[PDB]
Amino acid sequence: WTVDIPIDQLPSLPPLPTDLRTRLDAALAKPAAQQPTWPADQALAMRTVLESVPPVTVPSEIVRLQEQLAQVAKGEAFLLQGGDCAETFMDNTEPHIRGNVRALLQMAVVLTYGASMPVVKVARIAGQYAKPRSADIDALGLRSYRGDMINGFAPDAAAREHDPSRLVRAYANASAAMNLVRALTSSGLASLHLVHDWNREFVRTSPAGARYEALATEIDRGLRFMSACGVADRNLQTAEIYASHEALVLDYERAMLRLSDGEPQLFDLSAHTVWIGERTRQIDGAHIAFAQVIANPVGVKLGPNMTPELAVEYVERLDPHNKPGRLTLVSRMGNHKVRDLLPPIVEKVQATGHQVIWQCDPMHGNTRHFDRIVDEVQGFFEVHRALGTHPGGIHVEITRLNTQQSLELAFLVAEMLR
Amino acid sequence: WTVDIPILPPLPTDLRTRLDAALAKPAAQQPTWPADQALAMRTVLESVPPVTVPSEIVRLQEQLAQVAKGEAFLLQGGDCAETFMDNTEPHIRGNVRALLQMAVVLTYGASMPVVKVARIAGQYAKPRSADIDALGLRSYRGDMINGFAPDAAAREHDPSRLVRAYANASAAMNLVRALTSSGLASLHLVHDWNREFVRTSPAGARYEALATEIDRGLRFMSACGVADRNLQTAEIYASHEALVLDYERAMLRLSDGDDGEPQLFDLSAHTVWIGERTRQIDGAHIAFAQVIANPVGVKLGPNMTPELAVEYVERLDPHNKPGRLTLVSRMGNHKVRDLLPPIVEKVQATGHQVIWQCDPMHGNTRHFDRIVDEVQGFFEVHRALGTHPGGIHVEITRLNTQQSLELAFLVAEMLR
Amino acid sequence: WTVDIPILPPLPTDLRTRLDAALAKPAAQQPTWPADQALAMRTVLESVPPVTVPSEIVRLQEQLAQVAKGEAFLLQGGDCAETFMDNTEPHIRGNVRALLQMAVVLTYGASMPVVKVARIAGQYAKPRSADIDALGLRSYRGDMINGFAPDAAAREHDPSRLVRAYANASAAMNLVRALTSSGLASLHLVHDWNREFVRTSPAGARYEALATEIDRGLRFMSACGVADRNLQTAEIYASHEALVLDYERAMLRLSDGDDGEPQLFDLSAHTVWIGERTRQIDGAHIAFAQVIANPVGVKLGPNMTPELAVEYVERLDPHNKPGRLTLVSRMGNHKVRDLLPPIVEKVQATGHQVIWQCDPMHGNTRHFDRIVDEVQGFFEVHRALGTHPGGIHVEITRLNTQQSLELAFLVAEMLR
Amino acid sequence: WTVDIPIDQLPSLPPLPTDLRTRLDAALAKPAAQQPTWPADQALAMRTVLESVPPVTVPSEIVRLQEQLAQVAKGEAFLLQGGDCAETFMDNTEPHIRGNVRALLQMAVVLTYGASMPVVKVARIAGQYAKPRSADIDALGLRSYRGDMINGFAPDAAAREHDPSRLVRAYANASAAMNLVRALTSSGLASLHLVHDWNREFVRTSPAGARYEALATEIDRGLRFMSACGVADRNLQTAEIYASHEALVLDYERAMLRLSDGEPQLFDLSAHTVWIGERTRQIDGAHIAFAQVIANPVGVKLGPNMTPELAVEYVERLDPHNKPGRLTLVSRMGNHKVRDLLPPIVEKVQATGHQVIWQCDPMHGNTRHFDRIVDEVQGFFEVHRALGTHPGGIHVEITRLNTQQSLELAFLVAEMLR
Amino acid sequence: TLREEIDRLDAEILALVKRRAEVSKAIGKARMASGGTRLVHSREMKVIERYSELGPDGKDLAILLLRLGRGRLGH
Amino acid sequence: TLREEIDRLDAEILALVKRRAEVSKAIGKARMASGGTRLVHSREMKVIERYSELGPDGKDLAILLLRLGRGRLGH
Amino acid sequence: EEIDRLDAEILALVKRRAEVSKAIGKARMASGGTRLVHSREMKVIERYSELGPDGKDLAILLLRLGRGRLGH
Amino acid sequence: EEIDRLDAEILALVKRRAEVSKAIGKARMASGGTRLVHSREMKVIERYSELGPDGKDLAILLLRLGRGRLGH
Repeated sequence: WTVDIPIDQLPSLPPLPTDLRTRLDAALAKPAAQQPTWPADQALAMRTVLESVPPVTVPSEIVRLQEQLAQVAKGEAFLLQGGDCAETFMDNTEPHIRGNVRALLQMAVVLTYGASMPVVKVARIAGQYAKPRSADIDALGLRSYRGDMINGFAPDAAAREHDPSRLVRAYANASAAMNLVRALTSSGLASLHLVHDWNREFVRTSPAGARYEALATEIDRGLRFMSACGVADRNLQTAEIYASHEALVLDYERAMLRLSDGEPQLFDLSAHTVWIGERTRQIDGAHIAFAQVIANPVGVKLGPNMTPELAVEYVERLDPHNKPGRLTLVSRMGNHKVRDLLPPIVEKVQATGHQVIWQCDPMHGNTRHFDRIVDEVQGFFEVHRALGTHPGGIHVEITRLNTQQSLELAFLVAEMLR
Repeated sequence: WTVDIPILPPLPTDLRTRLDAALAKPAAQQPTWPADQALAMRTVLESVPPVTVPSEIVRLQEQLAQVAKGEAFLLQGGDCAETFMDNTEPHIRGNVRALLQMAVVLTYGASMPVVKVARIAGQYAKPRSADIDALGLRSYRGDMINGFAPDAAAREHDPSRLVRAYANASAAMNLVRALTSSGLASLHLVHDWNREFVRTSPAGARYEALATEIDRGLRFMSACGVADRNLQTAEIYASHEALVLDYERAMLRLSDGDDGEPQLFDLSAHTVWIGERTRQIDGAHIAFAQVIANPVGVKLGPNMTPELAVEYVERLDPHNKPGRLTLVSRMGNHKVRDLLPPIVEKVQATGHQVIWQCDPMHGNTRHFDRIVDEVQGFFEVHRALGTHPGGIHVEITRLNTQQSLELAFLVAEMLR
Repeated sequence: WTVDIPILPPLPTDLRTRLDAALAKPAAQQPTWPADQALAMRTVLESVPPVTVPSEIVRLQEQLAQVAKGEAFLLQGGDCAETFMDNTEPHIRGNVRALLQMAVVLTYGASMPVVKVARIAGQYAKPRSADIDALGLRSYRGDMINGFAPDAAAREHDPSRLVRAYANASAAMNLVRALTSSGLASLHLVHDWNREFVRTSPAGARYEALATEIDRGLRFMSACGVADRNLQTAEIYASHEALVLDYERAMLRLSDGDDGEPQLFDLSAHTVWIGERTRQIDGAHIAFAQVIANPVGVKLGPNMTPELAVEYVERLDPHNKPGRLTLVSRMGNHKVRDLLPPIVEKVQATGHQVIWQCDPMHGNTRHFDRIVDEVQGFFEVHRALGTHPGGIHVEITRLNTQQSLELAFLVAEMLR
Repeated sequence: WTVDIPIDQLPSLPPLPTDLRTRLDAALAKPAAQQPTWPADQALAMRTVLESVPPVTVPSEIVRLQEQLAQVAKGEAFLLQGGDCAETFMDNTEPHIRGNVRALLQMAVVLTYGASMPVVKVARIAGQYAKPRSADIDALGLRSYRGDMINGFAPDAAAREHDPSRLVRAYANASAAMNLVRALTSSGLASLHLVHDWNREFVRTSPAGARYEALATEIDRGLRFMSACGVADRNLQTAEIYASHEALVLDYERAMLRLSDGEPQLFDLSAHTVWIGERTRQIDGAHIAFAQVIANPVGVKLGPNMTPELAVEYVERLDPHNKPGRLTLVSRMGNHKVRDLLPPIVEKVQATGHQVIWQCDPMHGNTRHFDRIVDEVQGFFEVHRALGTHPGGIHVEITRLNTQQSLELAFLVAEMLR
Repeated sequence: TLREEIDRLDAEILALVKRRAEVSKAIGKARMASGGTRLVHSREMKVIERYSELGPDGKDLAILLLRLGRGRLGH
Repeated sequence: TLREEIDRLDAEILALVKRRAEVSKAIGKARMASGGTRLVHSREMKVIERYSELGPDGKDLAILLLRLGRGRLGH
Repeated sequence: EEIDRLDAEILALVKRRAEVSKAIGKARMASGGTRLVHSREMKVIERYSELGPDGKDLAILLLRLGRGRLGH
Repeated sequence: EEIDRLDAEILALVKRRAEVSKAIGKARMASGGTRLVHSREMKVIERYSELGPDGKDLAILLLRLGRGRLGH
């Protein structure tokens, strides 16, 4: 059983300025890989609804993130990006969102201690509802599942058809999630000492706990020292978790564009930051052109086929104003390749004079699974130490790694940061 | 055009019994849609992310306790009715700004904190005295129930509007949270709007002295070393009339309350009130209010007796928790001075500490003068009894935004 | 009765050369005691704990830079002359209270920070135009030099008074620090004294509106969540006229200054000034001021020319450091409007940024009206030129405490 | 060569209230050990000067110390008391005072980290100018040196005569010192991370540094974590160092009495807290009677001849209102005796229901010297662990122990506090 | 003699302001006796506009006259 | 008709206040021409005491009359 | 005080374990494997738990000498 | 992987050093001395500095097993 919810067809706000729309329209005339195959008129109808809904994020938050990412780029902070590999509407619930917020804050406190510098927390949340696929036919002979913004997971033909109403369903889920993320990060749950009590319960009940007990205890003593010196929860933070997803479905991202400033600029207000995946980063494609036109900080996934030359081209396209932290280059080479392939990319990019964030994705390129994940982050750190560059952050998927494992990874990366 | 949606641990035994008993009582003013369709929609809402969280409701209760004790003032206001159509960022931003503007004026005049409660993220249902309106159509009952369009088809009660109401509510709340933690919620940026109002209003000369005094107070704060980062982030709470019990029961969640035991919280809002037409003492709405942990209000009109007011207090604040209950006086300007004092005296003699809040709209010589006269009479009642004039409840549509600002200036004077 | 006292790394070569050259210049108004006895006393003072520390002087310089740039106001005041006899806790506490009271009023009126500089912990020497007074006795030159008693023996210049001055100064400073970090320095406790003054003064009705407005501003701060713990601890700086060069040179200490290189700081005070009778352009006092890192002031009377004022600025602020130099106008109320503008214009054209401070006492129809008229004329001069009226320098004895408070209210009005 | 400085004979302020003076006069009719032998009329003259001088401390600071000592007594903070064994007028200079302030702050940051709770910092400063002596004739055949408030150190007859003008000379030195202590504790010197940089320089250059490097590094990482979480110097503290000395010369202490409050009370404003030494703690003596009448927190030195019964008598005399932290009992048994002698004292006092502070003085009762000092603090901790009582603080003399050693001791006591 | 006029000119202002306070109170009672409201917003703006000729201070004088006329708001 | 009187009563107040502002300015010029000070503190207290009969608001009216008379302080 | 001899021995064995541990790391990497292997570090830690709560600290210190610091 | 045998040995020697160290502590205390002696802990630390910067950490851990935690 399903229920139909009428999409309230409501009055338009003023259009975006004609000049910015001309630029956007030129950008989106470029070919776009991995796009849903729904009819353009239905897509247009759904975009028109989304053009007037309240945004998920607001410009001042994106400007603030940019400033914090500038510090990461300059070697004075570390980026933690993490969360669900794929969000689903079915699991977009309070316990699931709370679990992810908790895990991110737990990772961040360990990483802050190890890094001795602030950690910017970016969730894969409130929009991670679309993925590419290598084949349009899966192992059951069905059209491939492309995420809940596009079609249904259920193994049947009707569910797998590309349904443009899922654009509006994605927005509703995204804004409801983000509302809860904001509520949670402003509560006492997000208190540093409450967050770390969970880390100590992890050490106490995990089979691998003895490996992390010394560091968990050291962190606890740091927090108690803070408190003994008169530092209260009352003053700190309050916790800031930013929203990100892969900018994949351009119908959604373009509908969520809003105007803000010194000059008028388009911000993508579906998220704070977005990235462009390995299969949609064509240099002359629509995704890269779109990232070019928006003010948001952006990331590009770089795999083993990456050349240092193409990497410099992303820098020149995506950071033309030389704004530190505006562009993040996300390495996902595989633990066996990262030590060979990343260094010449890093050297060439560093010689441009631009300040990107170097972030490690140890999942997408990868004896045992966890050991390979850890080995790629290790290899990533080794490359940056040798080159004198900043190992700027990690990008991890929780499902891949479960929550307990991602927490272990934070402890091991904390040790690497020392 | 439609979106398609394809359709949990048990309550403690006592909470289930009490919730069931409350909802079995007669409920006035309910939509007349089919129970099976209602159940499908409630089932969807039972698993969605909440609009508010328990820790915020407990914090509101603490802040409202200060109002009840005479140490803070309650400002409640916003749209008379939110509509899906106007649930847009410019509209939401305008309401947040107006409430913040009114709050800064009222804080200065009260010389004490102001609790800010918006009619927002849920104010989608209204009661009607008649089911057939002046056009011969079934009455518009708000966007949670039916459509405003003057045609029969649009007026049919549509249970899918429960889910639409939630989507609209959570989207608005998300933005309210974003806006209140942005730099535009800064007190000095907020009061620059009040100063623009004084410059451009035709009545501005009446308020300029006070707006200038406030500005000098702000600049003084800053000259003493107070920065925006040093202040508390602006807090706007969400409220609406708890009218549609299908919606409120679907948004119930279990959490540990202020005394540590598991309690039911209505997570559709921080606080809700029960209106004149649904406050039957043995009805579902009052019984429902008795099972939830949220702070609540009850509207009291000109037929209220001191004895019935005490009964509401004893049923709704049985543990004597200051701030849990607000009594919202709406008597009309010609009646408040005569009818409110006996109610206040009887309630005060119980030892319970309610918030006395003035609703100068619904009981009401030009219209603005009547609205101001009721609030004036409300302050006189409390001054004479030695009790606390605790707050105001205003609606913007009739009072427009400019008038609601003028009223804040006038009430700030009364608070002196 | 007497106490008995039984009698260091070298300065950088350049600082020794410069210090020696400054002190070899002619010094007006110096005590006439024997050099060998002076040397013994300076030797004692060379090893004592300082009255102030360099980090505080550097912080004062930063805060004075804000005054010079038009973003803060300087309040300087306290006893016309401190005496050993009245160097008691009630007297010191009274002065700290009065200065804090004046500062809160002036902050509110200025809508910007007020830097508080007391004449305290060292104001023990004064110049005299005549060496024989009206009783035929050698003139009393303050307790650092001789005694106030009208007899010849008490008027002899006594170099032991250098050590007594230090003991009195450090004891007073200790208490000033204790008092300014106590709860009584809280803004709201401070302004309760202003409100008592308005209640009990015969002129109170003139100031009640402003005192009430200030109180509402304070209560507003508090209603917005600002607590005393959240504010900056009250900072009162120590100043006196740098008159007796034996004392000032004995209190010099070497420390790294604002640019990192070793500098000489006079640690007898945070800031010092040079008076009308000792400001000879090629004399020891000005040359001494050129060697110390402390912020300094120079008194400018009615015979000041625009060209000589520029010369002081170029000698005393050679690195163009805003706030390093204060020019203290004391023209008399009948002359300030005519004589100050050419001085201000010429100095402003240099590109240096001095603090312009009004001393309405020493150039001056009842006496209070003349004092107020000079400050009034000072504000008019600056309003006309577009320059900053930067501060006031007042003395309590003649102006009493109640009058000095009234003057703060009147100047707060001028600052609006 | 000396210089005579006339004592300005200045006007009196109002006398203390007649009722409090009647109580004080009754107290001071009791016999007082170890008092200077100067003439009563000269003493009276000097006291009269001191009765009208600005105080060294103020009542609100003493009330605040009391509140902080109440937390020590309740097991929620730790007391660090330390400084010069004896202050001299000759060494009462900026470098010497700064050195002591620095050392105390250095010790306190290490101890806070180890304790995981606030440390109350009490200097032996601004008044520690008098000591008792066992014999009135020293090894040179001269009258014994009793400290600069009483006589001169110089080995000659004239210097050794008891000179009541030294009461006023002591005050001048005390107030000048306290002025500098206040200035220093309000500067950036007192910043936690600046203070600990000195600790790291200690580890780096001390021959015993390797013993303390792990803990110094751990503390550094705690501070950097604080800073990374957004905690600035701007908000913390500012540092509070309290003044103490042995209340020995009753002419000085009585002259420094001032009135404050709910009822009128005498505060000794020569210091924040004072103690009564082993040789002047006669239960029916003037020193204990004086401590009875003043509002200040007080301490009593307890040596190896102490009985549990006499210790309860001090509690009943000196804490009649049962105010936690008003009374500190300072153990100085010797490392060889502390484990045997302290426990029955602690048990009996604990059974009164009063809440004293238990503080260890490991100096005055004591293979090698440093090992004995450490062993007594160790023994002290062992006694409290076994009894379930709070090891409340330490009282150390810097000269005994030099500065480097006292810092080592803080690291070792920090480890004991874990 | 100009000082002598200001004395008379102040006595006359004081008398008229006293009279205005009575006449204003009287209109208040009359409007309330007839079922109207003490305060009427449009009338307060008329008094303020009436004193605008005095400059910026005119509106402050007006508001003061309204306070003598009705009373403090909330009381 | 009481409303009609308040209209007249306000016209007369406005006229006298305008006249007082002129006469006050004139005394100011005269005292300054003779070498005196614009403001005289004792005289301001006399004006304030003179309006005390109006109650607490009397002193506010007085200060307003002094502001129309001399001007703003500092200007 | 046997006991400097006992320290001279454990020092020699600790130095040797570092040599052997590095040799294992070069072997696994030369054959196409990861330097660190999580399950082997848990085994070294479980081995020393007989010493009490300080066992794991010794274990982790022996791992540090063998496979170096993480991130370097 | 010799190497579990190497771990089995150093474990045995570490356990034995704890036994001997306690026996020294009882001996010194029975003869009227202090449990801890600072100069001896410096000697144990200097002994292990050949292992590098982790030497002192091992040394201090061996002292902890021998003479227990400070304060307990």
